[PDB]
Amino acid sequence: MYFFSVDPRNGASSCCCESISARPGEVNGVMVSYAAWSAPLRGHGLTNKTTFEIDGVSVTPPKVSNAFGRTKVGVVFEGTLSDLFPNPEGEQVEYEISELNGPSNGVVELGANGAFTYTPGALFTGVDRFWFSINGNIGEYVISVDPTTSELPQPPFTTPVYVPAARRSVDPRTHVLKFVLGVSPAAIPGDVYRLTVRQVAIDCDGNEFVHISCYDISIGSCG
Amino acid sequence: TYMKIADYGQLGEYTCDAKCDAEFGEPGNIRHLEGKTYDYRGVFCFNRKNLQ
Repeated sequence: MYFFSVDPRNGASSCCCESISARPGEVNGVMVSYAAWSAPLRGHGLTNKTTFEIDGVSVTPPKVSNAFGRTKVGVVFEGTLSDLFPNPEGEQVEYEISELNGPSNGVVELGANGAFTYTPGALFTGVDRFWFSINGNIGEYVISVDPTTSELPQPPFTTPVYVPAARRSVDPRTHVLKFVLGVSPAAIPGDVYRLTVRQVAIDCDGNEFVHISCYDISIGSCG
Repeated sequence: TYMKIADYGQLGEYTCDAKCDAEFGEPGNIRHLEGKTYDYRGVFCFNRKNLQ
């Protein structure tokens, strides 16, 4: 669990944005203590109006593309995994399905040449993924099983680094913010993304004291 | 003349630790009122013989 003490903005307190190290696949929790900056500002403490943003300063675009799959409830799905790796050179295609990032409500049987059978779990409807690895380059294949009525929508292909929608909290009694930092198994080791957090306090009457700080999430292998 | 309690109003509620915002709250009114009365005032007349 990461912990950070934010600068108090008092005129007295490598890069400037602090560093954060993550490993592909992990989902951690981060803490920051606004006690140094918000306690002198005597008021109603913090508010649940935090705003995050993700941008990468070095991406190294991925090799294999992603794809989408569609099928109704209960009916077995079939698909190909050879079009997802347009390779510049000529080399074999070592398709592999990691038992760690496989499906969650189904099973997949990897064929001999870029073929796989996704038999979704019976009495189940929703969306399901599984992370393949075409010769080292990891990508995700998303499948949504429709509840036989019309159709299901199209999920947004979760990013390398992400902060969940609603899993954060703040304790105005002690001025501590908590959130979750998730990194998909498709992140390439070596890249660095930048996370910016805009935290806003509130006075005794209902005005605002905003605060902005940055962090450099560095996706490195082996912790 | 009578009175009409318009409302009672709120009183500062359930503060666990001192934030000092809702000290006095707000009370209501008493709204003194009034009201008059009316009258009919009709008449009629017969002469002396058409009634006799």
